[PDB]
Amino acid sequence: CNTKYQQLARTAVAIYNYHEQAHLTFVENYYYITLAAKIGVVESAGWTGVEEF
Amino acid sequence: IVNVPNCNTTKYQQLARTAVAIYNYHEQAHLTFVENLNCKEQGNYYYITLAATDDAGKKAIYEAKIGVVESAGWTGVEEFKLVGS
Amino acid sequence: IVNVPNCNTTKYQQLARTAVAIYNYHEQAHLTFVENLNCKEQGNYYYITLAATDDAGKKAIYEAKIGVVESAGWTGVEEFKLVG
Amino acid sequence: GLFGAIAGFIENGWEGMIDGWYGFRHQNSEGTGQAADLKSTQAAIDQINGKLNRVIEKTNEKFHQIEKEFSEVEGRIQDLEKYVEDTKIDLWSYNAELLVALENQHTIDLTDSEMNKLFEKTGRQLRENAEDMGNGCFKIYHKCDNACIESIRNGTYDHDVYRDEALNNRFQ
Amino acid sequence: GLFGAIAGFIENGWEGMIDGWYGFRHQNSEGTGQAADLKSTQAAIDQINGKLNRVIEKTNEKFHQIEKEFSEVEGRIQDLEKYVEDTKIDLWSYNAELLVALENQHTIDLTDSEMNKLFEKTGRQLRENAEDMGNGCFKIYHKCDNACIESIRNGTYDHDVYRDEALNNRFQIKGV
Amino acid sequence: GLFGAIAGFIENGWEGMIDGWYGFRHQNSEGTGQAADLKSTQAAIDQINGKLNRVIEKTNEKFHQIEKEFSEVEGRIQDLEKYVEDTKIDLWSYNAELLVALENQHTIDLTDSEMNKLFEKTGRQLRENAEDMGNGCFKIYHKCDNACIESIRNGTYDHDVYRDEALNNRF
Amino acid sequence: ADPGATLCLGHHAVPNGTLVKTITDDQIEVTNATELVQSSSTGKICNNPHRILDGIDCTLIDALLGDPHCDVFQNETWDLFVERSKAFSNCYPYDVPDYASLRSLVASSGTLEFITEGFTWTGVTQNGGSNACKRGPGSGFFSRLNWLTKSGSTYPVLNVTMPNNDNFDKLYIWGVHHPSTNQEQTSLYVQASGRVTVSTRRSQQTIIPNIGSRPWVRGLSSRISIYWTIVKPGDVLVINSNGNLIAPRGYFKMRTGKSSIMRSDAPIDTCISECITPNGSIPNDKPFQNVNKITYGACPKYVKQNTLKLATGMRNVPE
Amino acid sequence: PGATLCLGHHAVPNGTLVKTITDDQIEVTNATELVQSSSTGKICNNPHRILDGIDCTLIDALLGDPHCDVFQNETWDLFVERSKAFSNCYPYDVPDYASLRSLVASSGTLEFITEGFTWTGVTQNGGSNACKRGPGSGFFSRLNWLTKSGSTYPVLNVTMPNNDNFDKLYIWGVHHPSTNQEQTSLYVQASGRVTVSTRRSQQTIIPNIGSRPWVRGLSSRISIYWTIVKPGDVLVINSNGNLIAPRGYFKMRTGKSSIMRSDAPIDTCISECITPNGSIPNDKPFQNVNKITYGACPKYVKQNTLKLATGMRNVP
Amino acid sequence: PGATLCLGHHAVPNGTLVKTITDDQIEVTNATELVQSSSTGKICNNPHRILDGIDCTLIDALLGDPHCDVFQNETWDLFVERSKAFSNCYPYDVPDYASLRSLVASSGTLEFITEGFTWTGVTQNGGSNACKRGPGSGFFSRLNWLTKSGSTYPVLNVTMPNNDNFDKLYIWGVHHPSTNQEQTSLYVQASGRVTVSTRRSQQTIIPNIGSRPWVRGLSSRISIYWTIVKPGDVLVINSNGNLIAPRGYFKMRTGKSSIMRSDAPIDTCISECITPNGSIPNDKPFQNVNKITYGACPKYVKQNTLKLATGMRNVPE
Ligand SMILES: *[C@@H]1O[C@H](CO)[C@@H](O[C@@H]2O[C@H](CO)[C@@H](O[C@@H]3O[C@H](CO)[C@@H](O)[C@H](O)[C@@H]3O)[C@H](O)[C@H]2NC(C)=O)[C@H](O)[C@H]1NC(C)=O
Ligand SMILES: *[C@@H]1O[C@H](CO)[C@@H](O[C@@H]2O[C@H](CO)[C@@H](O)[C@H](O)[C@H]2NC(C)=O)[C@H](O)[C@H]1NC(C)=O
Ligand SMILES: *[C@@H]1O[C@H](CO)[C@@H](O[C@@H]2O[C@H](CO)[C@@H](O)[C@H](O)[C@H]2NC(C)=O)[C@H](O)[C@H]1NC(C)=O
Ligand SMILES: *[C@@H]1O[C@H](CO)[C@@H](O[C@@H]2O[C@H](CO)[C@@H](O)[C@H](O)[C@H]2NC(C)=O)[C@H](O)[C@H]1NC(C)=O
Ligand SMILES: *[C@@H]1O[C@H](CO)[C@@H](O[C@@H]2O[C@H](CO)[C@@H](O)[C@H](O)[C@H]2NC(C)=O)[C@H](O)[C@H]1NC(C)=O
Ligand SMILES: *[C@@H]1O[C@H](CO)[C@@H](O[C@@H]2O[C@H](CO)[C@@H](O)[C@H](O)[C@H]2NC(C)=O)[C@H](O)[C@H]1NC(C)=O
Ligand SMILES: *[C@@H]1O[C@H](CO)[C@@H](O)[C@H](O)[C@H]1NC(C)=O
Ligand SMILES: *[C@@H]1O[C@H](CO)[C@@H](O)[C@H](O)[C@H]1NC(C)=O
Ligand SMILES: *[C@@H]1O[C@H](CO)[C@@H](O)[C@H](O)[C@H]1NC(C)=O
Ligand SMILES: *[C@@H]1O[C@H](CO)[C@@H](O)[C@H](O)[C@H]1NC(C)=O
Ligand SMILES: *[C@@H]1O[C@H](CO)[C@@H](O)[C@H](O)[C@H]1NC(C)=O
Ligand SMILES: *[C@@H]1O[C@H](CO)[C@@H](O)[C@H](O)[C@H]1NC(C)=O
Repeated sequence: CNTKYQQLARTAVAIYNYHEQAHLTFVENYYYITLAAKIGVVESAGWTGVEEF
Repeated sequence: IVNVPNCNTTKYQQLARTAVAIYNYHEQAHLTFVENLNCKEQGNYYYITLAATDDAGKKAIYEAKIGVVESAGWTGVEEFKLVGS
Repeated sequence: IVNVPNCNTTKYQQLARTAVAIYNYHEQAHLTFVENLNCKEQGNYYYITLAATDDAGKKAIYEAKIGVVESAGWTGVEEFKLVG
Repeated sequence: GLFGAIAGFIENGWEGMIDGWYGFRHQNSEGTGQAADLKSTQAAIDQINGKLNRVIEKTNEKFHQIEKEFSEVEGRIQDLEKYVEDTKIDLWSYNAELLVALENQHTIDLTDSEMNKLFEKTGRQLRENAEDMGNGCFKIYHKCDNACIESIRNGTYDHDVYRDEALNNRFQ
Repeated sequence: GLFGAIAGFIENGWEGMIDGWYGFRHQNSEGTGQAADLKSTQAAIDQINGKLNRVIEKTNEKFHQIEKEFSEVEGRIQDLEKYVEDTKIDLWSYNAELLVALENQHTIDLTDSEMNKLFEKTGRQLRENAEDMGNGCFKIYHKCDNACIESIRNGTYDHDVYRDEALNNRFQIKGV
Repeated sequence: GLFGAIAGFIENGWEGMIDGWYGFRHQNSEGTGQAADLKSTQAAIDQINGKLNRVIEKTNEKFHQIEKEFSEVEGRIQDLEKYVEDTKIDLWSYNAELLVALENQHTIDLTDSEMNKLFEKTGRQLRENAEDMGNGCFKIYHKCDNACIESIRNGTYDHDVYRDEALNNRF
Repeated sequence: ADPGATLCLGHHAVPNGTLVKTITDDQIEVTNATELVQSSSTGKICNNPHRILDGIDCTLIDALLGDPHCDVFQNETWDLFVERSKAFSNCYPYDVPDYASLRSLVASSGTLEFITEGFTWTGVTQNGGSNACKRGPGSGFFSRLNWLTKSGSTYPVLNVTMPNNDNFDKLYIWGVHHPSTNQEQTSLYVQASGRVTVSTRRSQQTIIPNIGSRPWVRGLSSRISIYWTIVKPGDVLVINSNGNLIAPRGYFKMRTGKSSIMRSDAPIDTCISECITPNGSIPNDKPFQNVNKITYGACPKYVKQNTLKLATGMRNVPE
Repeated sequence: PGATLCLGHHAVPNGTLVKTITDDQIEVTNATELVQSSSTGKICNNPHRILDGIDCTLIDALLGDPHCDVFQNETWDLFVERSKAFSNCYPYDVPDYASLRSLVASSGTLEFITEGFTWTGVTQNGGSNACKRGPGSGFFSRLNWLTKSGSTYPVLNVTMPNNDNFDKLYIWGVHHPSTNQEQTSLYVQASGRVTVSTRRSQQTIIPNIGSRPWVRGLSSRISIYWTIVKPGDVLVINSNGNLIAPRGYFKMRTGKSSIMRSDAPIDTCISECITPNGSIPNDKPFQNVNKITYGACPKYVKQNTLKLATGMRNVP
Repeated sequence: PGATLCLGHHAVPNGTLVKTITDDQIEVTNATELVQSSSTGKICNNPHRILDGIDCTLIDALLGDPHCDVFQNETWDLFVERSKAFSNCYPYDVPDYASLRSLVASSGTLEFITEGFTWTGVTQNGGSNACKRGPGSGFFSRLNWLTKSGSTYPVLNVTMPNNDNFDKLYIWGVHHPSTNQEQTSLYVQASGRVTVSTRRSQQTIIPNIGSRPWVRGLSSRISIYWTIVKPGDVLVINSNGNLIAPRGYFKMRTGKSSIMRSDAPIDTCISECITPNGSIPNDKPFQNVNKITYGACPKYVKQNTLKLATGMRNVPE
């Protein structure tokens, strides 16, 4: 469960560092990931977004 | 409790003058506004009863239905009917 | 009201000949129209039973469904099925 | 012209000279005569032919272009299509007008020059044996029969042969 | 110039000659004088007037055209509209520059030629009665009063009248 | 040329004259010689340099223009863009062709003119002391040493000094 | 013996020569020259012999539509329409897709001659006005447009036809209203989504209104989009709409000719001049001019040089 | 007792006036005309291949209007359009008509290659009595009118890749019904849609429903569009109603071809230059006949005459 | 006896042929070539600021294709587009591509100013594996992919005033999904709409749902549009779905910048005239290298040679 899954989490942390201007660092239709320091996919559209963090 | 509008206000007098002008334009008439008799606001519509004379000096009473839609800046005369003399 | 129609009127033969030509075009066949056997109007559609021969002179019987939408100027062959 | 010979100190042309553009008329003891000069005629003809061939040289071949007539009012793009073609036509019309005006001015001047060159060349042959009368003619101060006139026209006239005779007539 | 007269073997012009473009100055038994030549002046004036009238001939009248100033950025169509007008202006600017350069070169040469033509015509009148001094002047080797100078300027000078007198003066050499 | 000197009554040019465009060759009692004429050479050089500097004057600076090559078919607007550029190129190609043709005709004529002017100027110096042989040379009818030739080439030759000697030899 | 005589040939000269350009010389002195480039202007536009129409506060499009403060331009004609930079709109906020083309074709037509036609608008309320477009102290609208809205509680499918039986072209100007809210849309036109289709035998245009907020212009977030249709002789105008139509009241007569439009702030004066520029009128005796690349009439050709002197005399060689 | 030798030049009794820098008119002995100002009034059919459209515009021959069938697979250097031409098929229009007419004219061919499109779930080969081919109904030969089959009109989604080494020109259309009843009768869906795309471009057209003027008995219309598919690219057509489908592609060429409007008759002669007034010789460098030309032509100028002096000044 | 004085003129053994009004070829002593007909094949890097696109088109650097990140806030006098350029982000098209390319090229800068847009009710910063930035998903750096937040996509109504003294260029987009469920999954509503407007203009785009060719995994597309906001005006964005929102504006300038297509390498030299074939000298007034040029350049002509005579007629013996 710490694979794919690691890229999804760091993608969420990087988008957070952009939106909130913070500087976190990753430690370890929807994906619900609990991480230490809510992701949607629509494969026909090629969309990936972090609805909640 | 009931709030009754003043039919001799600037807003209502202008609504009646506009109503007379639209009638004159549409019917190629020449009525002249004299005074408002009764007036009523309900939703997007004003209901005005006014007196108007023609070029012969004869006064008559007309009923106007005027719509106002603020977000469009629209004012339209939907009805202008002679009621009597 | 019983009506016995003439299925070989000019209108009906042209509707059938057009149907045979569309079929030949779409299926790369070469049927030749002979005569209409039965004909019926229902709504936007003509239902025609016709005889057609091939290049060997083999006659067969076909059922055609032809649509007409006059307001669009449209005429279409929706069905052309061999019966025997 | 710039050189003053044709329509200048030579009063007019010779309609009777039909075998050349420039030539000689003479009067001597044997009578009068006329002969065209070949070199000066050919030099003027070569320059005009070279100029003419340069102008009428086929150099324009176009195929698919823009439309130039229109049956409907369209506005902006049609305005530009018309303006582009109108601009082109005016620039080429100017080129064509200027070209013929320059070429014709030069053709008149070069043919005037060829007449003046032939005149200067003839007077240099005669040296002190003749005088320029100011109208394109030389007065020759010695006996000069037909063979002598021909020697001037074909460029073999030896002035020293007649110099003593000519100087005597000229100055006494 | 191409002919070597004006700004050539004629050293400079005459500011005092105000009634013509070309003319004569003389010195004879009756004094000195000055006279303009009409034919040569008119020939130069007619050629320049003809050239000038062709250049200033009103030949351009246009009405509705294309826009040439723009208040908003539009891209492709405006790029072409500006490029079309810039191309036109540069070609007409070139035409105007070349025209005046050719015309002016030719005007200087034709006025030089007219001076040279008048000089050559005068020397042909004088024949053996005069010599070319090399500066635009003729030394005339006989008595030549005002009427005689007038006959040169109006083209009636008969050289045979003075030839004997002139040849005698010309060929005086030293005797030993 | 229009004046008949170069490629005219002067039969050919002098490859041996390498220090000027026009000049004199002489033969007298002391031998032969050659000298270039400075004024006439400089007049031809100044006119050609002035004509040349006007022609090569850098006067064209353009930046953002229209596109002129296209990778897809578009029709109307592209037809016009190509027509505009093709029309421009043909008009400038015509301007360039006419310009060099007019300039070259004039360059040949002005250099011909300078040769004829120098010849006429020299004959006016000699006055009645010399005769035109018709081939660009003057026959001088008096003794004319090196100083005498030099006085012709620098324009101080006084014809009256030799006139009596020259008139006698001529006649 | 006698001294003889001396006869000298010469030419004139002046103390005030002029420098000119030639093929070989950048500057050489001749006795006289004339200027070939017109480079000055009085700064005023002459009102003869061309008919000048001063737009003052009005653009051509606003006088065409019938903006109330442009009423004075009704049925006007011109050879040159002059648009001032102080012009302003004071009616319903609008836009014209291909504004430049409409301004061009009307300017080239040279007239605002309007002919009212008897359109029949069955089932709708006509003559809608606005406090953003006052004519007099009260609400108003473009004089040449007709704001149609619901009558009672319905807005029917309008299907009107106007054939062209004349021998000239007709220009129809019409519009589509873009409301700001869905309530505004249904209050005026009942239907939740309008449609305007204007067609002839040779062309058709269909516009779907857009509902949404635009920036406020004179108190309003809604818009009117202006379109146009030309009907040739023998063709027919068909207007089809179930909402949001800003209807024409007639057609503008179409002409071909020499008319145009120009942007200028130069005042207009009582004088005669064939040539007009935004800087003002200029004489046309010289073949070239440096005043402005925008010109109208019999004008010198625009060039980049501010001076080009043509020699009119011989070389000037002072004593 | 001596001799006289006079130098002279010739003259003619029939001089010609020409223009110079200084003179508006001056007489020389000879001149030649530089402006071609006349024409035989006929278009020579050599050496250019002339294709006479007669009753057919280029677009109508492209689409396949029945009376334009004779132009199938035709080629040309110059297509000549007559003013008497007329359409006699389904009433249509072409947005950017001028561009499509231009690019086909410049291509110089109508070479059509039928492709095996599969239209699953729809009725093909719709025709019209407003477009008769023979005594019966018909349609544009290069277009395919698709309508409902049974009671459904599915989402059409076909693909055609371009594996050849040339460009393909696809002509297709959208049907605009006059009524909502007409729309649902033909295509079931209340609102159609046509999306045509490549890897490099996409077009989506929404049909328009409404009453238009009658043209040949019909108030409905077809709108024509076009798509070019480059080698290595692929055509995808997606629609849930109102698609007028292509039957194939037109082969595209580059070259010297063009189109011209003219009513001049065509004749068996030789002429390199063509104008709407007819062919003109091209020996002169300028011409005053028409600003519209094709081939090796003199340049158009405003002057109707420009005489070039070919002789000296004439002084009789 | 006497003396002989001969006038003459020089000549050379090696003449040059030139054209005149009357002669097609005539020999003079000297001539100079007027048509520049050769190049070094290389584009000099002085004095014009050259910017090599390498793998990136100007539009790809504008939008912010990840492999074009190096061009952020770049400026140029001449942008050079290589024929090897490619896109490697979300598949897109630009209606009026040539105009956007032209106006950005003429502006000569990509200076981007992030502005504080507020997008309440939607989730931001959507990415794609067709547009990788590093290992993970990404998007155009200058565009903001907005999708539904929770279970709704509200109506977006944002404003941005232009209180500066320069023009602002806004680049935005519209997403075209390939299926109806793809449309509803991202934006809830069945049909989206983007309306971007100023006081001068309005642009409304309706998305187009349908299948396109497979490009980098995707059948969907994004259409790119632009809006300029003049000083004192205001931008208004209105959308109920499918909005690819901008993150700010590009500062607009006027000047001498442009763009050119060329595969010629950049070299360390000085030359004012640039052609796709390389830099060329400008000492001659005409050139025959390419009709496409930039800078102080000779004018293009069809002739590959035009000899201007610089000496008299050459008459050897
Ligand atoms: C979408 O957002 C825009 C911009 O925020 C909204 O437009 C703004 O609406 C307000 C009030 O509706 C306007 O305020 C008014 O301004 C005038 C003139 O300054 C003032 O006299 C009034 O008292 C009032 O304060 C504001 O000007 C206007 N701005 C723009 C750029 O349009 C719009 O209302 C929003 N959409 C919806 C549906 O709410
Ligand atoms: C022109 O040439 C003459 C002839 O050579 C020059 O006269 C001689 O000048 C030199 C000076 O270098 C003296 O030594 C000679 O005695 C002079 N000879 C005679 C006969 O005068 C004259 O100086 C030259 N003038 C100019 C201006 O160059
Ligand atoms: C008048 O001019 C024409 C042409 O300018 C002369 O005719 C040309 O003569 C040359 C001689 O080599 C031929 O090559 C051309 O083909 C001729 N052209 C034509 C149209 O005939 C003509 O000889 C001159 N003289 C007369 C009396 O016409
Ligand atoms: C809308 O108006 C048009 C008028 O143009 C109507 O078209 C006419 O229809 C009748 C029969 O319905 C024909 O006989 C006429 O020839 C048509 N006129 C033209 C000019 O084509 C149309 O029917 C109307 N539609 C509706 C729904 O009312
Ligand atoms: C060639 O044809 C064109 C048009 O087909 C002619 O130009 C027309 O001439 C008539 C009468 O002079 C005018 O009424 C038209 O306005 C002209 N049309 C255009 C577009 O200019 C032209 O005169 C013909 N020329 C020849 C030599 O036949
Ligand atoms: C519509 O048709 C296209 C082309 O036939 C389909 O696109 C293909 O989709 C598959 C996977 O779905 C890919 O592996 C292919 O590479 C695609 N080919 C092309 C040319 O794009 C598309 O899937 C179809 N759409 C629907 C909804 O069926
Ligand atoms: C020149 O003419 C003379 C006179 O008849 C003749 O004797 C001689 O042979 C001619 N020579 C040439 C070269 O023509
Ligand atoms: C020329 O001048 C002389 C002397 O003044 C005079 O007698 C004669 O009449 C004049 N002739 C003409 C034609 O002027
Ligand atoms: C010189 O030319 C000017 C034109 O610029 C003219 O006004 C003047 O009269 C002319 N003078 C002479 C003496 O020709
Ligand atoms: C004319 O007006 C333009 C634009 O205002 C200006 O640039 C130009 O200098 C003006 N020229 C003259 C001669 O007034
Ligand atoms: C001749 O031409 C060459 C090349 O154009 C040039 O370098 C030289 O200066 C010219 N003059 C001479 C005398 O060689
Ligand atoms: C310049 O490049 C073009 C192609 O872009 C080519 O056709 C032309 O011949 C080239 N010229 C030179 C001088 O290399």
